Amino acid sequence: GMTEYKLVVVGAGDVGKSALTIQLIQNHFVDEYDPTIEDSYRKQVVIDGETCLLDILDTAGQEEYSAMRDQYMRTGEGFLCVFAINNTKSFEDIHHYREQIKRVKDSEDVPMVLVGNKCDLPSRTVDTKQAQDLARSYGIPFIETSAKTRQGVDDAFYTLVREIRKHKEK
Ligand SMILES: Nc1nc2c(ncn2[C@@H]2O[C@H](COP(=O)(O)OP(=O)(O)NP(=O)(O)O)[C@@H](O)[C@H]2O)c(=O)[nH]1
Ligand SMILES: [Mg+2]
Ligand SMILES: [Mg+2]
Ligand SMILES: [Mg+2]
Ligand SMILES: [Mg+2]
Repeated sequence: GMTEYKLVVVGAGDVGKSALTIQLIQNHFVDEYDPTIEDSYRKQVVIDGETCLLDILDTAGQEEYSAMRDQYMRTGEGFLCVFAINNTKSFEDIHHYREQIKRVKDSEDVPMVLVGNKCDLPSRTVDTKQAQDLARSYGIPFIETSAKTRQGVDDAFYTLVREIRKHKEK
């Protein structure tokens, strides 16, 4: 009888989709190869005093899996749209992910958070102002994260749940 939220993590290869999810679930970062390409996780959390169960779908982002993207997305209630701040192509891809989500959910109003990951790095190619303005143009929150240091990780997922809760009031 507990409220469940279905989250889907999307973004280009190597942006840190899995690392962010593993930090949320296991509270660690380990840079090691893992051959799985489709993983569902369940985590019970308390957000604003309300307990819920997150079902988090984390799939590999390489283009060779692109035919499955819409089918994974179609299961989601909310989307963590991740790019890496040192990967300009991953930021350019965000527009196409947003368009695909809108198409799959048949709506211009879909719970979504833009995540700029790898903020621990000493260099970056994507300016924070550019990402903030993009998020504003979509009407979604923007959060900078590091799966390595854990900065912003809880805030990214919890903000997404808050976005779903607000959407369900409509
Ligand atoms: N410095 C730093 N490295 C990170 C961060 N997040 C992930 N990485 C590293 O970047 C690489 C890709 O991370 P991974 O979580 O596998 O990314 P993914 O988005 O799930 N890739 P795929 O689409 O192939 O499943 C790994 O070497 C990982 O350790 C971060 O916040 N900071
Ligand atoms: Mg990979
Ligand atoms: Mg992954
Ligand atoms: Mg640093
Ligand atoms: Mg909005």
